[PDB]
Amino acid sequence: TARLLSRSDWGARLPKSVEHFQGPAPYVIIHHSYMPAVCYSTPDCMKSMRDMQDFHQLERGWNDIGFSFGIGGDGMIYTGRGFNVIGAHAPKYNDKSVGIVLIGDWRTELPPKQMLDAAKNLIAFGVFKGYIDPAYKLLGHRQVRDTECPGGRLFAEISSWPHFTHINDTEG
Ligand code: NA
Ligand SMILES: [Zn+2]
Repeated sequence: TARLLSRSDWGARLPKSVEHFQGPAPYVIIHHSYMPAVCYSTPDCMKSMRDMQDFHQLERGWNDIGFSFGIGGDGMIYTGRGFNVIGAHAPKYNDKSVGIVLIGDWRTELPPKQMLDAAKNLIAFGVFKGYIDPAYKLLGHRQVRDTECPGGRLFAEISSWPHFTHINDTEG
């Protein structure tokens, strides 16, 4: 069922400015939104994308929604900054990652399968198109900053995905 929806599809405001990075992204960073909560209908998930964009641009002074892509509980994928655009989601990785937010609070609940499938399909499509390195490393936000994101339950889930790794597997 899953589709990639454009920025115009969810009624996004324009970015203030767009900065690019070059070549395939060597990292994929997974997030949860926490608030907004899980969205089951496409109207609610489009509103949730606008709510995050509004928080980021109009409360935090950012150029755009900080994420590359969002995933709704409708099983749809929502274009954020998109591929090869510098994000504002993961310090030290914003110019070398795809930042994917699974809308909701995933501290204790597992996202519904359609969200997990959509995230994996987005990554697979990014590798197919050459936007994501075929040897990408998969991380949760909590591995690169002092945060709970993407929630303990979703963290345990992504720990079972292909390409998951720990930064401290390499010494030095
Ligand atoms: Na920004
Ligand atoms: Zn995060």
